[PDB]
Amino acid sequence: SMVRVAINGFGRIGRNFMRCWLQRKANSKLEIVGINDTSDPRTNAHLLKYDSMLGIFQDAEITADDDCIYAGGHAVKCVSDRNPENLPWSAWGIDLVIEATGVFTSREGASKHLSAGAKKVLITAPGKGNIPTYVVGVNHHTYDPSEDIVSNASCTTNCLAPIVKVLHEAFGIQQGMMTTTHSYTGDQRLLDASHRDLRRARAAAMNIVPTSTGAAKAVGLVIPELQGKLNGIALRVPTPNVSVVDFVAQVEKPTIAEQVNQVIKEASETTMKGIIHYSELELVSSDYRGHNASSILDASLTMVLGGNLVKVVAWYDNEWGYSQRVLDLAEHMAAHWA
Amino acid sequence: SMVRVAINGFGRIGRNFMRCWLQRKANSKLEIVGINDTSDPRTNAHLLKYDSMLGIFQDAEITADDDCIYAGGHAVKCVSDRNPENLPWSAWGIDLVIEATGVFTSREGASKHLSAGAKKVLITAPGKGNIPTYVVGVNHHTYDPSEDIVSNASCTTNCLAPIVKVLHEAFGIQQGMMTTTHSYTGDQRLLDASHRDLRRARAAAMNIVPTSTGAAKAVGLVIPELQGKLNGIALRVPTPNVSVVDFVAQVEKPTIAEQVNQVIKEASETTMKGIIHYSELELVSSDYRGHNASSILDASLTMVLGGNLVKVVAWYDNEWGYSQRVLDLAEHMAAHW
Amino acid sequence: SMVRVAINGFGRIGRNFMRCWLQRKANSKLEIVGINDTSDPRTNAHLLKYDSMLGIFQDAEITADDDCIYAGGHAVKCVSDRNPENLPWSAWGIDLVIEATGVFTSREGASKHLSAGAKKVLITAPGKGNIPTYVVGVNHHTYDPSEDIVSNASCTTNCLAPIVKVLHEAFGIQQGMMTTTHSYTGDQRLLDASHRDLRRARAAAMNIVPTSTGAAKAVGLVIPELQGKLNGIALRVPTPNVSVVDFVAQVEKPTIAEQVNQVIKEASETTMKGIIHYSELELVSSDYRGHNASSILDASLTMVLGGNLVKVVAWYDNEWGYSQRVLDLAEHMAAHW
Amino acid sequence: SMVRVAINGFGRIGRNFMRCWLQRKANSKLEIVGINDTSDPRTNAHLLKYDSMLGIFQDAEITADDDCIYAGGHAVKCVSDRNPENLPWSAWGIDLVIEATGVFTSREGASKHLSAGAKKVLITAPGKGNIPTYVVGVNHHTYDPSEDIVSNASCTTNCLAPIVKVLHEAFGIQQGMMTTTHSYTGDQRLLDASHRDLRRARAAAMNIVPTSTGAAKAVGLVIPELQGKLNGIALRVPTPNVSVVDFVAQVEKPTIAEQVNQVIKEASETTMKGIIHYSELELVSSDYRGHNASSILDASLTMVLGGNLVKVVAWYDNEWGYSQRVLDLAEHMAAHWA
Ligand SMILES: NC(=O)c1ccc[n+]([C@@H]2O[C@H](COP(=O)([O-])OP(=O)(O)OC[C@H]3O[C@@H](n4cnc5c(N)ncnc54)[C@H](O)[C@@H]3O)[C@@H](O)[C@H]2O)c1
Ligand SMILES: NC(=O)c1ccc[n+]([C@@H]2O[C@H](COP(=O)([O-])OP(=O)(O)OC[C@H]3O[C@@H](n4cnc5c(N)ncnc54)[C@H](O)[C@@H]3O)[C@@H](O)[C@H]2O)c1
Ligand SMILES: NC(=O)c1ccc[n+]([C@@H]2O[C@H](COP(=O)([O-])OP(=O)(O)OC[C@H]3O[C@@H](n4cnc5c(N)ncnc54)[C@H](O)[C@@H]3O)[C@@H](O)[C@H]2O)c1
Ligand SMILES: NC(=O)c1ccc[n+]([C@@H]2O[C@H](COP(=O)([O-])OP(=O)(O)OC[C@H]3O[C@@H](n4cnc5c(N)ncnc54)[C@H](O)[C@@H]3O)[C@@H](O)[C@H]2O)c1
Repeated sequence: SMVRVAINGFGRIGRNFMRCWLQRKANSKLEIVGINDTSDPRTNAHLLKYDSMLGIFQDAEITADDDCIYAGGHAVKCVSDRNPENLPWSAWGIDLVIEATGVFTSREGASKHLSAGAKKVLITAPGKGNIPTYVVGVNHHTYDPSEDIVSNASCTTNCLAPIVKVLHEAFGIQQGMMTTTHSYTGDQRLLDASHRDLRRARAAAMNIVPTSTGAAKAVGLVIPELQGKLNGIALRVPTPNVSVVDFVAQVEKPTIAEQVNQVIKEASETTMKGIIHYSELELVSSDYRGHNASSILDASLTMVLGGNLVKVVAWYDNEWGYSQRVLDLAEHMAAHWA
Repeated sequence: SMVRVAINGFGRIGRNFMRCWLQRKANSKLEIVGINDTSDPRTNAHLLKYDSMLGIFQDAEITADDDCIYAGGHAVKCVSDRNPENLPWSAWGIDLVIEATGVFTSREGASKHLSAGAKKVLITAPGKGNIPTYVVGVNHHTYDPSEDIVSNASCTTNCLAPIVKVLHEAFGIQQGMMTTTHSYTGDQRLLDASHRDLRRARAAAMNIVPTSTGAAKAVGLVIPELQGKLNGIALRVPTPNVSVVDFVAQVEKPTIAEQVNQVIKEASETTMKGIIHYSELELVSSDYRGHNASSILDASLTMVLGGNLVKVVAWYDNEWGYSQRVLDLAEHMAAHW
Repeated sequence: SMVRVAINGFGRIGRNFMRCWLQRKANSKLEIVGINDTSDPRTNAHLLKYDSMLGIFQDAEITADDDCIYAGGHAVKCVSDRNPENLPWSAWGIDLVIEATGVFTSREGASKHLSAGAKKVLITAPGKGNIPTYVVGVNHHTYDPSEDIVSNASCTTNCLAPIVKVLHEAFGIQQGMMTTTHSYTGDQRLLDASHRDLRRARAAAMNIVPTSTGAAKAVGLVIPELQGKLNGIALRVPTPNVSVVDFVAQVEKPTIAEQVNQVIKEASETTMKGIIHYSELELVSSDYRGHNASSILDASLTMVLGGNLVKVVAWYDNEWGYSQRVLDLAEHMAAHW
Repeated sequence: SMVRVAINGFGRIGRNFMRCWLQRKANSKLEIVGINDTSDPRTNAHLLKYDSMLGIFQDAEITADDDCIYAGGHAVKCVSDRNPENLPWSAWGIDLVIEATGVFTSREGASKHLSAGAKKVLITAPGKGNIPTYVVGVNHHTYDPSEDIVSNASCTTNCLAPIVKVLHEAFGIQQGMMTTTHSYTGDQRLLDASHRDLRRARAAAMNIVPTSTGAAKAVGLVIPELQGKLNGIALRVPTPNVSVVDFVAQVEKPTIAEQVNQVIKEASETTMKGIIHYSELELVSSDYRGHNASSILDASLTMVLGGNLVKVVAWYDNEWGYSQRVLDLAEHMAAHWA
């Protein structure tokens, strides 16, 4: 029967994950039964229903009272405690925690859910220290059922890794540089304010803001042959969702743009179906809102020089497309549960 | 003889105040000697110098070490403690604390700076409970030197009150409604997230966000005859700075637009000089960045119906113009200490 | 028996109207058979389908060739001529032209479609000179079948008029002031550039831009008792769609907020059903995208002072909601042809 | 004595060029004596003074009447005719026309100023057909005084070329890929509307909008050895000014990031002084508003992989920094006038 899931942190990814699940609920081995977050159920039900990015939730009615959120008559219990050791995970029979607060990404932090009584934790971010990292359609079939804490990597990693995997197998990637032009996120400031990163301190909707990203090194964890071969940066720009990666590879087998495109297109129809989408259309970021693929290759931006320098460009919905992946990873753990 | 000032909360208002003071430093009875804020001096020196709104600070070099910010060789001591009772105000000889955190606006909260040793507190926001409230050019000459905690009201109140005072004296305001179309502030969320106010919870740069404001009631505290006669709302919109108030008054003496304009123009040249500016130009918000006035009356938007229903519209730089007024209030307290 | 419609100007309103019609196509007495626009059918089919505001059109497939757009197998003929006298309206048997270019709003301009052979014109904007003006749910039942050129007013007028009509009938409006805080439109510039209006010349997504509006005077054309009693302004702000009107009325019968709210709620359930929606929710602009009502009253912002000064605030999707009303006006003309 | 200049097209670049000149007026061999534009002098004086990006012009008073704009008592004559053959260039003794309309970039278009009586034209954009192209600090000393029509290339080309020139000379560029994350410009639409380019048709302040750029191929015109070796794209994003280029080169001489940085820094102090600025600061786009350099290298984003794959990142103020270059090219033509 059902794997009982709790969401810790009812943020952009927490609530996108909940909306993904509510739309895939008839096929699922998961049942979302609890939420912990720093605010109350009435606030959270309001935000779950009224989303500036996704619009008004249509499929089912959403209400709340002092201790539950109700979404189509399914009652989701709510609690509010910043310290996960205190959570009622044993009492609610929680099997799997979706860890989406952004502050419990190390094994020591995420373990406190295990102390509270949960059996497994899926971190919706890169892990700190050695937490196994999975990207669906790249390495998720290597999942080991005895693992109690996993990571679903970052949005950028989920866009980049499948593309790198297709190219590496067809051409042999020797080295690779990435830049993601990425929507701002809640980690940045609305107006100039203190932050650990002096660039992220700056008014996010007024600026182009460079920042580091672990996505390119993290690709080497999910494609171990490429460990150390990729590097990259991010530019945060004044859009609220939808991001784009630009990837430039030095490859071994000499090629041209038409063949790079053909190889990706062929993978998008077969081995990476549902993960990579191949687009020949002349679209912009708003058109990819709500797209279910991890990466949408923009085929007419592909270019190659001298045989060996290859550039591809791919879109991703960093909230929604990532949340669909978290749900897929979760369903996969549910189907291989021990 | 210099009044020693500490800034508590080195945010948009705290740092705007500091820049205002650094530019008026030769005339001043204040000396900023300390800052308390939740982050460190290097971060704060970087933010003081590199401002998305004001630009790069030009006049003087700004550096920092582990415990000071240096702004043109003037050393400003820094500490970092969330609880103001712990602050070293007696040890630094602090006379006046500029309370700019947004979280110590009641008397009980602001009094903790007095417990820590400061002699007076100027809150950069409306006071909760009865804290005397001053708007420079409206009632600051009623300031009483024995008051230990005061409020400089909100940016919106500083824009609205002087205009109300001029109109009330010329025409007799019986009732009035305000809407401010206001730049977003740090109090709102960048992307939809939890907040006390369900509207402020929503992505600030993507939405028009209505929200309540006490600015219209607060005008009744600084013009006591109008207590209970005014009300209003705010609309937060996707600009980072510069705001506009739209005020509709029911007045006693019948009038027309040209006369309403003339009365405010006259006050802008005499009693409200430096507080109200009168503009006949067709300008937009970005042209008011850095403006020193509390209100800039946009004269061609003035309209009157039926003699008695009067609408005026006025701009304000909610960060800079307000901070100039905090500095003026502070210099006034300094002069009457 | 179908009324054959051509769209002149396939802009934001033209394409919103087309999408509105494609979704209400089974109930309709209209058939859209032609489009004239300054660009070509492939470009226009791409823009019809891929909309930054409405999203990707889902219901039906949309394709194009050199001379038609196809939307669910329905073929819409396309031509491209700036001068409406040259248009092939007799050759296409056009009954009704939806005039959405923004440049043929006088009778002389709109009459050129009649010269070209159309039998009637519905202008998607206020008329210049005396063109009969209709607001659905306020005066559309006064439409006279012999009129050959009509106006559906502006988005702001469609939001304001129904609320004014309800309030006037319950309390007696003596005078009223409006400000609309309005999304930018294609009429403004992306970056500072030449324009007839020096304010609209300025970068629209960086500024609050005041501008005049005839919406408040135009309410007097559709509620003739209020002619000359209303005035207002607009503030354009950096959102791409969804607008809000703030209306302050001086009324004859003394009242309070709860009663003003109740009267509008009651009208929203009966006489203004589908035209005014009454909302008690704490929502922001992006939540009103796609709303079908002409006005959405935001009930908790309602305030009253002194019995007689009443403020209400109402939302409108200026592209979609307005286009639903153009379609309703058109269906009404169709039913009375 | 003075070269008499007219500005055709009083747009973002036309008015930025005018403000650059008003601030460098005491040193100059140019005198701006006329403007042609599609609107009137009162509108244009208003826009010259009140700028959403540059702020209120401070140095001098600016007024207008029916036929002049006055800027500090200097009277600039104004006319308004879309067709440059009709312009009064002989009657005003115009030597040099700054062609900033964006619509007269071919030799046939720009020549009509010569028919009207001007002696030379400087196009503030890439030329169409063979118009000599100059980038100050890369090839402007090759200027030939007998040329009657020239191009000052694009903003992106002025940022990229000097950097490519420094790298090519130190490491030998074999191939190179560029992406510019670029502020929107007046060429894009405010809300979705018809455009020759289906991506630029889309609401510029709401979208990330890919688009082609000739900047990378144009580098091969100013550095002829690299002709055919560079390619690239642009992403337009919702900021109104300030842009960033990300350049990834395959080089011949193996290197590391510290040495790439050192070479650029050394050029910024010597041969490219005033053209390339080397920044070690953690800044964002708004901080580079008004910067006079063509390219500001963001040194801590530099990275190298495998010796031969080099990535650098540089900022530019696409309006102001480009306009300073146009003024420099003009002053250079003035000092070598025939
Ligand atoms: N584009 C994206 O937004 C994106 C994509 C992929 C991964 N991620 C990652 O997902 C995680 C969450 O990101 P987000 O964008 O939802 O941020 P967010 O700030 O919207 O969500 C964080 C939520 O957790 C709550 N929270 C914080 N501390 C808590 C605690 N101690 N206990 C309970 N709740 C707490 C916050 O109030 C908020 O509701 C981060 O790790 C982020 O790196 C984000
Ligand atoms: N337009 C405006 O921004 C504006 C105008 C007028 C008045 N105000 C008022 O000024 C005050 C601050 O506004 P802001 O816009 O500067 O906010 P902000 O968040 O930018 O500034 C608050 C600063 O204080 C710090 N802080 C928070 N808690 C603290 C504590 N316990 N101890 C020390 N520092 C702490 C924050 O880290 C930040 O540096 C508020 O009362 C606000 O309502 C703001
Ligand atoms: N919020 C709104 O957008 C809104 C709301 C209500 C009413 N309106 C009114 O609707 C009308 C159009 O507004 P819009 O926002 O759709 O503008 P828009 O610029 O998007 O649309 C105008 C369309 O007509 C085309 N056009 C221009 N001249 C033409 C000609 N001579 N012949 C054929 N086509 C021509 C343009 O190329 C464009 O496709 C205006 O009268 C406007 O005031 C707009
Ligand atoms: N970032 C930038 O803005 C940038 C940087 C480098 C180069 N450029 C290039 O500079 C040129 C102008 O760009 P811009 O951003 O100033 O655009 P813009 O639209 O602001 O300026 C064009 C000006 O010329 C006017 N105009 C158009 N046709 C005309 C005609 N036939 N006669 C007279 N005036 C006419 C327009 O009204 C406008 O004032 C373009 O060629 C552009 O590619 C732009």
